Amino acid sequence: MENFQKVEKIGEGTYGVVYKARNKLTGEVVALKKIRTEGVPSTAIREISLLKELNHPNIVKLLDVIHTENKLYLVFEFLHQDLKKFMDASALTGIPLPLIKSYLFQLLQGLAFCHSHRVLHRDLKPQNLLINTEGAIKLADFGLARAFGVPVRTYTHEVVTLWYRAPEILLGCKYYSTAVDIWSLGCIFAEMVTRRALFPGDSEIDQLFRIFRTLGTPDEVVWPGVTSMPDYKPSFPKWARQDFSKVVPPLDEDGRSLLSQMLHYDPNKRISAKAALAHPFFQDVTKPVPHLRL
Ligand SMILES: NC(=O)c1cc([N+](=O)[O-])c(N2CCOCC2)cc1NCc1cnc(N)nc1
Repeated sequence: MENFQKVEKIGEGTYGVVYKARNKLTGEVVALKKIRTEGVPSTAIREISLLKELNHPNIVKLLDVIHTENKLYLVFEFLHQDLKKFMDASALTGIPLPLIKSYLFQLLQGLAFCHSHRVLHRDLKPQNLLINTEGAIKLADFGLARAFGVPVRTYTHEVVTLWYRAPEILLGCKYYSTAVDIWSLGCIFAEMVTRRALFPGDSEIDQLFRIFRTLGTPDEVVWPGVTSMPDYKPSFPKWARQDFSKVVPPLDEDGRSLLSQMLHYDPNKRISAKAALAHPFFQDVTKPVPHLRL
């Protein structure tokens, strides 16, 4: 804009370009997101504005919402790195378990907070989990999906990833629950441990079938109501469930136990963020600092 000197393009967001910028008047450095098209839904602005009050140490702070000139800009707290990039950079040796645990623990605290205020993310992924040199990790873009919806392609035509999508969404459920975020976080947890995406689908059916091939094709015993879902087909192949010891080796039993609860098929059975914070996996949790080269 005019009150902000663009320092650099941080990246291409799912809704528009994102710039690192300096507030010319207060000198603060922030992240500036330009969102998408003929006027901007007034319903969206009321909803987004509401998010300015959703403040927590593990949630990227929304500093301002600007509509003027009939364009939509969101100003956010700035963090130097995202988890996707950090994982790529840690691929050779992997992120130390104490750091994975600390990150998961903080992420769950952030989810527990938003969920307690009835705000869902809906599109969690490594790219929107931001980290700093102090060992903190924060969730970015909470609540935006509800306001703008999640597109197939971003403004740049890039394909939005389906890797972290909960199965109830893939099966066509119209109503999402907080459980969809726990699923996504479980997939990210598995990816930090193994250094390979858990379910890297490249289409909705491929994503769904990758889940089925690992966790078993769901049925009425494990997921009451599943055969009645909108996109469920009796013709889906029936795959047997695999053992977790084979899915996220060499994670220990506390870790495997927690992950299994975060990946339950039935959204109602899936562990809540609050209950996950009490899981024995976090008994020895600590707050290490990452080796961050900026
Ligand atoms: N709020 C923020 O500070 C922030 C926002 C977004 N965003 O609004 O999307 C973002 N993206 C994540 C990857 O997709 C591109 C944009 C990254 C951010 N920060 C970490 C970071 C800073 N610089 C560089 N080069 N890479 C990462």
